[PDB]
Amino acid sequence: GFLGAAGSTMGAASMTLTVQARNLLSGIKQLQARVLAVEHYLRDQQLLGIWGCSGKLICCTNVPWNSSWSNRNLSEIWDNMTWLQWDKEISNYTQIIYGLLEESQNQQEKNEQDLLALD
Amino acid sequence: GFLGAAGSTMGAASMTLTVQARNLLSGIKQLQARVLAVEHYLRDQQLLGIWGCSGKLICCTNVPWNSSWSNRNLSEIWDNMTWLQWDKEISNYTQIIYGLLEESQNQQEKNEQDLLALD
Amino acid sequence: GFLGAAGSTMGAASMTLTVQARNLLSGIKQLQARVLAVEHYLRDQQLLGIWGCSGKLICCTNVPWNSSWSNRNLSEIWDNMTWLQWDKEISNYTQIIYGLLEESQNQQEKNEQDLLALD
Amino acid sequence: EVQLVETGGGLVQPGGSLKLSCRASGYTFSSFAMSWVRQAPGKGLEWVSLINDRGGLTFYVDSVKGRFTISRDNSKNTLSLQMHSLRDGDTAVYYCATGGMSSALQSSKYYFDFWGQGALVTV
Amino acid sequence: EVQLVETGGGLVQPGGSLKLSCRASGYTFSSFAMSWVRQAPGKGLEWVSLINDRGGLTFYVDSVKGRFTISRDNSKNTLSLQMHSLRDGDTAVYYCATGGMSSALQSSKYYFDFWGQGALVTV
Amino acid sequence: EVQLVETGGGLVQPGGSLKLSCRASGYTFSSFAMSWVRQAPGKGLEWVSLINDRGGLTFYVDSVKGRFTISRDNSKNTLSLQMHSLRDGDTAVYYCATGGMSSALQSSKYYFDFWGQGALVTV
Amino acid sequence: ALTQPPSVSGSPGQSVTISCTGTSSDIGSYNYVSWYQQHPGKAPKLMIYDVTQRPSGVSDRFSGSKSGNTASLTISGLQADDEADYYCSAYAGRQTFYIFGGGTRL
Amino acid sequence: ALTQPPSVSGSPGQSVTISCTGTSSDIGSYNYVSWYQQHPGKAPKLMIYDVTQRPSGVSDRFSGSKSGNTASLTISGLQADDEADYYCSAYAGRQTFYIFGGGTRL
Amino acid sequence: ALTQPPSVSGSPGQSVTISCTGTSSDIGSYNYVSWYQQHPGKAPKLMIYDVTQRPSGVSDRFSGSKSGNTASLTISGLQADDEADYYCSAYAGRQTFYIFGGGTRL
Ligand SMILES: *[C@@H]1O[C@H](CO)[C@@H](O)[C@H](O)[C@H]1NC(C)=O
Ligand SMILES: *[C@@H]1O[C@H](CO)[C@@H](O)[C@H](O)[C@H]1NC(C)=O
Ligand SMILES: *[C@@H]1O[C@H](CO)[C@@H](O)[C@H](O)[C@H]1NC(C)=O
Ligand SMILES: *[C@@H]1O[C@H](CO)[C@@H](O)[C@H](O)[C@H]1NC(C)=O
Ligand SMILES: *[C@@H]1O[C@H](CO)[C@@H](O)[C@H](O)[C@H]1NC(C)=O
Ligand SMILES: *[C@@H]1O[C@H](CO)[C@@H](O)[C@H](O)[C@H]1NC(C)=O
Repeated sequence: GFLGAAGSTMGAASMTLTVQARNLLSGIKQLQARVLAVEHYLRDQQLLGIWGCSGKLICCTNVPWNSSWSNRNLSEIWDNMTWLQWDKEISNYTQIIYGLLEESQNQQEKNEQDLLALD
Repeated sequence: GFLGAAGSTMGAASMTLTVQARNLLSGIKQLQARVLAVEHYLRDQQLLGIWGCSGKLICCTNVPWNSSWSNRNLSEIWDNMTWLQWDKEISNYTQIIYGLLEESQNQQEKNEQDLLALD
Repeated sequence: GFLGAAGSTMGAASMTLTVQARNLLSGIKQLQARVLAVEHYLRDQQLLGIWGCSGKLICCTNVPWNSSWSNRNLSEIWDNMTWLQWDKEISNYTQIIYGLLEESQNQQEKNEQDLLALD
Repeated sequence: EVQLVETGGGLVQPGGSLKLSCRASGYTFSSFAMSWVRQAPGKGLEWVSLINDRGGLTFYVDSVKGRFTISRDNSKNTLSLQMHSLRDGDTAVYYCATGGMSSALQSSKYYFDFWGQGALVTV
Repeated sequence: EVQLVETGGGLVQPGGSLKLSCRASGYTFSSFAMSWVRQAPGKGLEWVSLINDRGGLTFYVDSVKGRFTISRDNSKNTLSLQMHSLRDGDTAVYYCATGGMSSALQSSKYYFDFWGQGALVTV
Repeated sequence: EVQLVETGGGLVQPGGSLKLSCRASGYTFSSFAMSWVRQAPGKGLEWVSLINDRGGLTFYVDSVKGRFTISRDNSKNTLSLQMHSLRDGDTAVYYCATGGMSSALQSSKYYFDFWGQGALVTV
Repeated sequence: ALTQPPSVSGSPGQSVTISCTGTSSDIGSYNYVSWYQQHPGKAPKLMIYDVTQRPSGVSDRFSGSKSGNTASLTISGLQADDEADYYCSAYAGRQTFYIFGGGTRL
Repeated sequence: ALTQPPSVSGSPGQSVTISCTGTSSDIGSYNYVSWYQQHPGKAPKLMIYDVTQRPSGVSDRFSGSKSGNTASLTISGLQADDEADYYCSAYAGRQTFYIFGGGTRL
Repeated sequence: ALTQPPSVSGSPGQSVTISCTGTSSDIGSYNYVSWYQQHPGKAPKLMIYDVTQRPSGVSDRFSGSKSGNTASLTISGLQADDEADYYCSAYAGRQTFYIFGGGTRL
């Protein structure tokens, strides 16, 4: 169910991404709320597109983890932690990660264009 | 032209998908109608994305046809039937198919993630 | 910065596509303006999707350049010209190009469907 | 009935070029995939090439990928094949065949439904 | 402790079929990838096949891609292997192994953590 | 004019490592793709490796894919090559070359515009 | 290529068996092994399509079957008009579309 | 396959070195060369995982290392109970998952 | 590799033809066969790029052509200063970027 995995581990919660994805979209004040909700949804979809993740819910990238953002083990993050705790721990680093993801995709797009240009 | 293939066979009509796709998007009451039309469009695009079909008009999947949904031959469906008749015949099975498509894509995304994890 | 490449060459400006892409989305009269801005954004995303470019900012296609649209050299276009000048020079040919891109993607989708149908 | 009639050349020196043109009638040409199948004078038959119903997709045997081009004109009901660098191992009767593929929305073929009489290509 | 116990056949004529079934206990079966590793009576060991923790992905050695199928039932805590066309070069002890892969959100394995006792497949 | 000047090592025992560094001037370094081309003392020339103008893409001859790494620093106007496991068949003069590729928005190259003098790598 | 005996024979009115053996990637994994009958000087005609199906116009004396990696054609009620070269053709995937066997003279 | 000497020996209480050499695509590029100890009549046990790491339950007399394309296992304090066949296993990519060496009898 | 005669010669003032033959995947399908002139002890210089184009600084006595799978370089007005080793270089796709021929001594 919607948000039922919120208290579950990140691993267990990663298997229910479509439930929340479906639920995100599902006078003047209500029109403003609906237009803003659409704009937010589209901003998140645009941001995924910029990263090359436009059609994926689980999207792997070419940006390495710095370890300064979090030096936890994979078992500590995926088995012993929830998504709310993880989001809180790295709330100060999401703009750095987003910037790196955008730069990495821009480099990937240029590399793909150049590879396609080889006769 | 828009919907000109509605009376044509499913095969013939499958070649005009961009005409309708383009035409789908093309005070308070009109704003509500426009916001709702956008929300519907986005729900259909989100649903395609959940299935891994975010950028395609004709998207092949890994979900087998049960034959209980319809036991017709391919010539009966694609050459001797229209999309309105087909939609009516399986109107009671679209939620089962949609659920299977979502589950299949979730499995595909996990498999892709695990394949990418092989050094 | 946003539109900072407007006076730069097409080559130099092609490296800042995410800045404008991010900035494009970022009572009754304002709701109409916001709904229309969303509809325009979605029309451009739908048009890219029709061409098979739904997740890309730089998307290569299978449509050849006719040379009647512009007979300039690549150095004249990418090194000695800006995007505003280029857009002005081919403003009378964008509907022909868009039509060819749509037809080419429709052919590509049918070819992909037929290739996937080989056991 | 369904008929396929080959038109083509005869003796061509090694390393040259030759084009075959196959006319068809009795069925809708654009509804079937077409193939060329080769039979050496003293051997059995082998598949050489396959073209889709629309003509967009072509497939070849590895040994002929760089020598043979298969094309089809659905308005002229004509299937043609063009071959370059004719090697001594390519002398044979070349038969037109209808079938061998279908475009996803049709029942499976993976067999040949109709045959022509065959053009003789020698070197 | 962790135990893997093989059940399987014995002497099968050349070209036949044989299926192995490996029971496991002492750990959560669905949390680990499983492999089969083969040891000829007079040789060392070689990897034969790998299955993921969920069972969706299978990998095989090129020499066995057309003969062996690996599958796992996570509700029965059972890993089975089925082989067809048993060649003379396939006679060996087949060991179950736990490890060899992990599903991206787990630490890397690329090694085998636990071993069974081995079924003897002969021809 | 345009000049490319090689710096590098000399005699290295079989199986060791050697790095070449090529300085360039007279043109914008970041605007051209760079290649390394090898000439054995008694043979003609063969292409060894290619790097893009930005450095993101590298290509190698199959025989050297596991031994040579090509890299470029566009701020230092420097193109370097590093090779490991130097085999006896790799002794040769290694020439820097400007050209061999372009990044899609430029006219086609697929040829080398400028050459250096060559470093001699022996074993 | 697929391997079948080079020659098959029998008395008129009796049945004969023609068969070809391939590998797991040709006949085993794909249920698409057709059979063709070629008279000397004539183009081959389709006799069997799919493993067991017959085209319209062909009599029911020609019947296909498959077991393991071997495909067979049984011709019952042998006639003098059946003395023709028979070939099997198997679908072998996307890289190798069709593999034909050698001929057998009946 | 990976190549190691067929036989290793030494006096009890002394150290021995067991090593196997592979290529750049097997041992060199991937830091995943495990070692196994197999007693005759018994299944192999895991002794070393990763290049240098040991599993729980194994004593610290078994220590791994790698240099270039050659992996080594040093066994200090040799005991009579260590006379077993040792194997190395390297991860070799996605097409060839694992490559095992021949055995060495200690 | 591409094959050209190992030696070409002629009287000063006369034209000579240098040519190399490749396959359909090297010279035939791609119109990118360049030519280089290498003096002993010196690095090669670019003489011809593309099938028929000349770089700036090279005289018009050097002219390229292509027919079928064979590329040629015609050198008119032969000078004593032209006695150098000539090589052809063809683009051969994405897997094999460049193929050079053997040299010819003029
Ligand atoms: C909540 O914690 C308990 C701890 O015993 C665990 O068993 C349970 O699965 C957790 N709930 C969810 C939804 O993960
Ligand atoms: C990691 O983050 C720190 C702090 O921002 C930074 O100084 C360091 O360079 C980063 N390292 C990498 C590899 O990004
Ligand atoms: C309508 O039916 C007729 C039947 O003769 C057919 O020829 C025609 O193509 C159909 N129209 C469309 C738009 O398919
Ligand atoms: C087909 O549908 C029926 C009815 O819902 C169901 O009982 C059956 O299991 C389905 N079969 C498959 C293969 O999905
Ligand atoms: C504007 O033109 C000058 C010409 O000297 C050039 O140097 C500069 O880069 C140009 N500005 C931009 C933003 O491209
Ligand atoms: C180029 O454009 C002209 C004018 O519209 C047209 O006549 C010509 O056929 C076009 N050529 C191609 C190859 O599209």
